[PDB]
Amino acid sequence: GRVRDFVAKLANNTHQHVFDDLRGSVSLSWVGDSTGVILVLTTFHFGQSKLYRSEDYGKNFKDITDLINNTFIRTEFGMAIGPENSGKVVLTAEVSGGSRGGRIFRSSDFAKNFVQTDLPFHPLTQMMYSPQNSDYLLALSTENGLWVSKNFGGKWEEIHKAVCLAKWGSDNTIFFTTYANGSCKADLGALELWRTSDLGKSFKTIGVKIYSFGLGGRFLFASVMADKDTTRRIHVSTDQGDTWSMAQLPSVGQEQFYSILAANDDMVFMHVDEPGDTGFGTIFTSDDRGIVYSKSLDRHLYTTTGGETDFTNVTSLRGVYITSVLSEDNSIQTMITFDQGGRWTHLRKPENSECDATAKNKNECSLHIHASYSISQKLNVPMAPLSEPNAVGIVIAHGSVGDAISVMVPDVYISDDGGYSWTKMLEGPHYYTILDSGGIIVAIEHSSRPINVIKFSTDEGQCWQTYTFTRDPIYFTGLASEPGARSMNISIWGFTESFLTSQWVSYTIDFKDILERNCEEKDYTIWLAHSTDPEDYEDGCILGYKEQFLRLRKSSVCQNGRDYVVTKQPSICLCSLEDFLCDFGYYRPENDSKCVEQPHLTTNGYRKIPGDKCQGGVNPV
Amino acid sequence: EDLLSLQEPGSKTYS
Ligand SMILES: *[C@@H]1O[C@H](CO)[C@@H](O[C@@H]2O[C@H](CO)[C@@H](O)[C@H](O)[C@H]2NC(C)=O)[C@H](O)[C@H]1NC(C)=O
Ligand SMILES: *[C@@H]1O[C@H](CO)[C@@H](O[C@@H]2O[C@H](CO)[C@@H](O)[C@H](O)[C@H]2NC(C)=O)[C@H](O)[C@H]1NC(C)=O
Ligand SMILES: *[C@@H]1O[C@H](CO)[C@@H](O)[C@H](O)[C@H]1NC(C)=O
Repeated sequence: GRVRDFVAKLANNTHQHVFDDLRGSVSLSWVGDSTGVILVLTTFHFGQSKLYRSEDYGKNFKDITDLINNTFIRTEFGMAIGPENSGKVVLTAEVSGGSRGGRIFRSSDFAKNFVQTDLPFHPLTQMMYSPQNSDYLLALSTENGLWVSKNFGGKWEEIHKAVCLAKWGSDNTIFFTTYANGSCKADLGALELWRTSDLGKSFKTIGVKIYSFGLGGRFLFASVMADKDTTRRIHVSTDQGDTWSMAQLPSVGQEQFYSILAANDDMVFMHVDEPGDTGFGTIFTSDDRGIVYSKSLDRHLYTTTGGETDFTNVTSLRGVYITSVLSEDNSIQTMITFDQGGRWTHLRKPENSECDATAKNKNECSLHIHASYSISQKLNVPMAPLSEPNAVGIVIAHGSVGDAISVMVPDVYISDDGGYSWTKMLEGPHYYTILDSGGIIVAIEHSSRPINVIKFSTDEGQCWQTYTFTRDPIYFTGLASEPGARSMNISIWGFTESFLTSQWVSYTIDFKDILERNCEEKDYTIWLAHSTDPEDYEDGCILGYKEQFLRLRKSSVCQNGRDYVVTKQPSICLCSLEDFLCDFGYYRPENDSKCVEQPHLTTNGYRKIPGDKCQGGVNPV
Repeated sequence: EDLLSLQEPGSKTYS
């Protein structure tokens, strides 16, 4: 199954741009959505920078380096793109040794024109925008001062002098911590937490003896040292710190740490490292209040305090997560949960693959997925798992079949129903991407030699076709596309083979003439999610309700468009004893589902799991 | 240290 006469259609829609400059490093930023503005910041070493801007989704670039008047730019901070569609860009330059303060070039019209200003300080961290109003900024100077600007960098005012860390809250509220004696390092565990809703006109103290703090959605977390030991607990507040309540989590020591893996408006995933350097921890899941925590998974993988973990939220399907556990022999394995952490199991084996050497039972093995950790160990894993919210039930990732993550060269596997079933898509490492909300997928081979071919499929990784886009192969470096997976333009970077003097290059391909027609009512089928056993009266009812999507058929070759929005039709299910969790003074006996009592606020009975929308039936207070 | 806040992505970089 293949379409014909696509070679000419793709040939007409191909644009090459070559950058004449020394090969240093590159940085790519997208300014807004639906504008097609791309800013490329080239740097080389001494100090020298070049700035390019494209207003056509990357088909053509212009040299606007003279706007910033040929001044070296600090790439450590990076470009500070404004939130949403505001087109605010701020750059930080390098100043001489006798400078009073730093210097920034600021634009508010999608980088059409830049304005130069001199700061009264030396910013030591990237500028931060207020989510509710982009005109506000804050930064920390080298002397740990806190400077806040209310007119987009025109003027700044110092509102404190010993700030360790700061960050915008909600509704233009600022939370920051301060120290008194010594630096912020030697004074750890004896800090204070401050809040100010008037942009530093009136302050307030909301905590003491703090060890760290952070924002996890509609929660405020602060790790407080114990009064007489080195053990530190977790305190959580949801009133902007007005009132705090102790969380029901173990008190870790000084050699351990916490870590938020994913924080919604209702649930939060917490990781608690076990004592010792064994290299694993545990996962707890909270309730709607963010106070009561129940154990979810054990022997979770976490390299170190600054290390990496394989936890992954599958955005395509509701309540699906994937993570790596640690076995008894230190052999990593992959687990998946569909109940938002209720149960974990192995990934289903592909129905048409053979187990590798890692599997002792040649008729019994499972699929395992490479992730951040595998990339850390320097394996052949060009990319991590990919998934888009607007492409329903699609997941792509490298993996191997067996009883443990192997070290051989991995293949690529794809699932088109959320993760229940998989199948081998390509052989060998690749760089993959999704365009037009799952309309067309593209892939580039991962090789050590120049490549001049790109593959693409229109039936969700079923039929693949090869297009030769360049006559001169280039060393591939990466793919770029508009965030959100709703465009049809794809940019292919790299650098030419020129041995005497190499150069950068980019090829942009537009698939407007491949998807000639626009999808209609007929080009859609009704699909039920989480369906396992049709016999069930409430088949595929997760967290109390079902959902019936309308998904584009694989055979249908058509364009969803930029205005496509997924369709759904939820229906609730009767409640049961499995929709509730335990309260402070109760626990689940083993081999049963009831919540009995264990051998200040008070609780009576059970609690309804966050995200659950069932109604009717069993209701144990 | 404790990672109590989600770290959003950065910027695409090459070399
Ligand atoms: C896992 O990812 C999914 C998909 O991005 C998240 O679902 C979204 O959650 C936000 C925040 O509450 C909602 O505004 C969206 O409507 C959700 N989109 C859906 C369900 O398609 C989900 O929150 C993430 N999970 C966690 C625990 O962070
Ligand atoms: C891919 O890039 C092209 C330009 O190369 C985008 O074209 C824009 O299309 C919109 C919607 O019709 C027009 O209003 C704009 O004027 C076009 N831009 C230009 C510079 O002319 C195209 O939209 C991109 N792909 C998708 C799927 O939108
Ligand atoms: C541009 O930079 C040069 C560097 O020598 C400086 O002399 C000049 O004043 C700058 N121009 C403007 C308009 O700021």
